[PDB]
Amino acid sequence: AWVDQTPRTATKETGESLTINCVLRDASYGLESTGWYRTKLGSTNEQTISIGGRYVETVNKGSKSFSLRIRDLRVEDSGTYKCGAFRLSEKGAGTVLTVK
Repeated sequence: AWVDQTPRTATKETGESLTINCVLRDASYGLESTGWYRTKLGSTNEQTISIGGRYVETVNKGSKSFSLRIRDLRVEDSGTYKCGAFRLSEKGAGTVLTVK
């Protein structure tokens, strides 16, 4: 299978928002758990994102689509975002977000 993450690059600016879009492709099973991971520009440590507030996730299992809008972008938010589809992860290749 694979996850189809989009866009592969977003240089947004501060105050703006970002919607990353994932879809579970060519997979015989449906969509179950989902998950997002920042890698803060600075470190190699990939860290789970905890959905709430500025980050708002929308899941359409059925179309195997899921999505994260990050509202009110800060400079602190620049980094590489990956989504995860679980039933074994399988992960999109990420969005290199660059802010301000």
